[PDB]
Amino acid sequence: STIEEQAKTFLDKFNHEAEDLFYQSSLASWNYNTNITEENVQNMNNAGDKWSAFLKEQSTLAQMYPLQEIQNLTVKLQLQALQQNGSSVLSEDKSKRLNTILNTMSTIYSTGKVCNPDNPQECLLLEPGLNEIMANSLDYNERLWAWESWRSEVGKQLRPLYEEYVVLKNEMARANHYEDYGDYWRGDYEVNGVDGYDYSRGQLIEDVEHTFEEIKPLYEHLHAYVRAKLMNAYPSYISPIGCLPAHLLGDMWGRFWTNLYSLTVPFGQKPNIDVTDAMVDQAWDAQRIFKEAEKFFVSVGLPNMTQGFWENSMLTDPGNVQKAVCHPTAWDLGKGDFRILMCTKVTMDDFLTAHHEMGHIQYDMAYAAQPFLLRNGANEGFHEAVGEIMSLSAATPKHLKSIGLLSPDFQEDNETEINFLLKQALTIVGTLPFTYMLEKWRWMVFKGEIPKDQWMKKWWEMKREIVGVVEPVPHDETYCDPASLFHVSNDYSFIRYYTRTLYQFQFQEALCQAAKHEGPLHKCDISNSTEAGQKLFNMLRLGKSEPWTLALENVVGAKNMNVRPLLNYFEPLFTWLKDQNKNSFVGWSTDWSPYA
Amino acid sequence: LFRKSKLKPFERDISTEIYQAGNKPCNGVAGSNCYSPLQSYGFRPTYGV
Ligand SMILES: *[C@@H]1O[C@H](CO)[C@@H](O[C@@H]2O[C@H](CO)[C@@H](O[C@@H]3O[C@H](CO[C@H]4O[C@H](CO)[C@@H](O)[C@H](O)[C@@H]4O)[C@@H](O)[C@H](O[C@H]4O[C@H](CO)[C@@H](O)[C@H](O)[C@@H]4O)[C@@H]3O)[C@H](O)[C@H]2NC(C)=O)[C@H](O)[C@H]1NC(C)=O
Ligand SMILES: *[C@@H]1O[C@H](CO)[C@@H](O[C@@H]2O[C@H](CO)[C@@H](O[C@@H]3O[C@H](CO)[C@@H](O)[C@H](O)[C@@H]3O)[C@H](O)[C@H]2NC(C)=O)[C@H](O)[C@H]1NC(C)=O
Ligand SMILES: *[C@@H]1O[C@H](CO)[C@@H](O[C@@H]2O[C@H](CO)[C@@H](O)[C@H](O)[C@H]2NC(C)=O)[C@H](O)[C@H]1NC(C)=O
Ligand SMILES: *[C@@H]1O[C@H](CO)[C@@H](O)[C@H](O)[C@H]1NC(C)=O
Ligand SMILES: *[C@@H]1O[C@H](CO)[C@@H](O)[C@H](O)[C@H]1NC(C)=O
Ligand SMILES: *[C@@H]1O[C@H](CO)[C@@H](O)[C@H](O)[C@H]1NC(C)=O
Repeated sequence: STIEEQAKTFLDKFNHEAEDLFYQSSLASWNYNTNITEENVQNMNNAGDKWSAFLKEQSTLAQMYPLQEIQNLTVKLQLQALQQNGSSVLSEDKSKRLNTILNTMSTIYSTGKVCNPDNPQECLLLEPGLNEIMANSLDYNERLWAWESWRSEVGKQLRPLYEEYVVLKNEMARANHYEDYGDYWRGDYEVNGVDGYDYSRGQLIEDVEHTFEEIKPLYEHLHAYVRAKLMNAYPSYISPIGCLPAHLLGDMWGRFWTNLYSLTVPFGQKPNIDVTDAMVDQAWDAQRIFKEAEKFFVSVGLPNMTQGFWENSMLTDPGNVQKAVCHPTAWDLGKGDFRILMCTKVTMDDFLTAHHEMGHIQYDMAYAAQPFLLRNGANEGFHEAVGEIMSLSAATPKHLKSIGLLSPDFQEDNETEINFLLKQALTIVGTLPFTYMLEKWRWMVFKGEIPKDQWMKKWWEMKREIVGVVEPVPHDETYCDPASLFHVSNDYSFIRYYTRTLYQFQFQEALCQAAKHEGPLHKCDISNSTEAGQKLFNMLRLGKSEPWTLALENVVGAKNMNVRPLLNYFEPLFTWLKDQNKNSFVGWSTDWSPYA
Repeated sequence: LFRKSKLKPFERDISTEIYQAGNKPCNGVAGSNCYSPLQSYGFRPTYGV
């Protein structure tokens, strides 16, 4: 008959076979993550091999249907995904070499270890000891030496691999019709074929930089305040006008500033909002916390969980011989099977994490009716944003009072809100300049504007420029500092975190406004209102069928990301920071260098 | 899964032939635009309702 009819039949055969093969592979991954044994490793490999091999022939056979004969705008999307998700253009030797490089990068990152100076006696790993030292230790020498030692022993070995790695990825990208790997990553947000909603790959660079221009005043005031508090801790080392040393940010790479809350507390005399003791007094266990989390979801109108989740999901550490990865995850095995894997303790963080992980589960069931190739979020940022807005309303004092963990006698004043706002700012606002810079630097090197001999000169130049952080020890081209990061060494796109942060605050304002909320935005509860849940559920059930530009307009009435909701949320903190920066100069100086 | 036409009420069909979808003849073999019409279910105790 016609191309559309012939293509429609092919998808029907692929749709049924994919679900069965995907289910077996996912179950193998779940089996090993809970029962760490060598045979389950093999089961993961055997299941993974068949799933990977199956996606190869299907993509190859899908190339016989030209895309210009389809005008349904839905079969085209399904066919497009297959032709790019498993198709290989590199040669056999290059394919093997590229996989070997990636496998080497992942293994060396896990096996990379540094240890005490001038002593080969005892050595440790990054997660157990290095993270704790960077998070808590206040010794200048210990922090500075550990920062330098790990980078030297990890970046230098990974430097030659990265140079070979960028070569093959550009060759694969140039073999395709994309300009380069940088354009390859930016193609996720592209929307084509719809009038009034089209998006271009090159437009993303303009919008990302444009949004960062409006957030500059907020970040510098926080930087000025943080620098002032650091003076009371380390007087001699830090200059009032220079950049902060890179080894005094509370962690290994300075991604988050949450570790500095104790040092930079605005008002330490005021009590902190803590319910860990209250939960212990009321004798809360793993099941009660999750039942409470589930109840919050029902009150907005969303359906609550099935019997399969409760029977299958493990919510406590098995211990003994049974060892499992304790990192929280939201598992979607498909075919009506949903499970959550996380080790849970009686803390507020696990109480908040329970809401965070349940949000991803609810999103999964909304688009369960969509075809197999459309069971995903609109872009890489929407799925993360949904799981974060629910934690925003789960930490409000009003929600805690309603549950009963927080005493009704608790009062709110100047300092309870300001302290809470500064805690959130150190985590969200701090990472944004770091997030925007790292994705930017990877773009030029993939573009080829920055030569290899000037990777580090350009790297640290922007660190003193945008982030306003100066390295404590100079580094030549031998090191590979970006490769020391997990995402860079493992080839993961990093722009998804910049877009996610903007998206979550747009969603919260839309839901709070719909729920007829009044007052400050940071005190908002959406538990009782059923109108907010209905509006949110409309976007979730869409899946990948509609363009993300249209989906956003159905929620916030806009076709593009905006930063104004984020500033309004932090507006009360902005005015106070201006008051505290009356006598402190705003802005860092790029000329200063800690090492003379 | 595939059939040339619909079914009249209270009818059965056990014919198992390659459902031709392309213009060229299937010639009794599977492959490009030549799919088997019968597809099997999959039942496991962990499947959702
Ligand atoms: C085309 O082919 C590619 C593979 O080449 C497939 O792409 C994958 O898609 C999945 C689904 O999103 C991606 O999975 C995501 O990986 C993230 C990376 O996290 C790593 O690090 C953490 C520790 O921090 C590990 O635990 C984890 O296992 C990874 O090693 C995860 O962070 C993501 O989880 C997020 O969502 C869950 C909720 O589900 C949250 O709970 C988490 O906190 C987190 O926010 C997610 O699991 C995968 O990375 C993609 N691969 C690549 C290479 O990018 C496509 O699916 C395929 N196209 C198809 C099939 O159509
Ligand atoms: C692009 O192709 C898809 C897939 O063929 C089309 O979706 C199809 O839409 C029609 C009606 O819009 C659906 O028909 C309905 O079927 C149900 C039973 O499933 C029946 O109860 C309804 O009364 C109605 O007849 C059809 O099922 C659906 N196909 C699939 C696979 O879900 C889509 O319409 C096409 N796009 C355009 C613009 O035509
Ligand atoms: C949503 O409604 C429920 C029930 O109508 C509220 O639950 C009550 O909350 C008050 C606090 O204002 C408690 O004193 C009651 O004991 C609660 N009863 C029950 C049965 O839960 C809930 O507080 C409302 N949501 C919000 C955010 O106030
Ligand atoms: C884990 O794997 C072992 C070895 O295959 C098996 O005997 C055991 O039943 C599995 N499950 C648990 C919970 O130990
Ligand atoms: C939520 O789950 C409970 C079981 O714990 C059930 O009684 C209730 O009907 C469910 N709510 C909806 C809307 O189905
Ligand atoms: C504290 O709140 C009072 C409200 O009575 C206000 O007058 C005062 O300016 C506030 N101070 C600060 C530092 O926010």
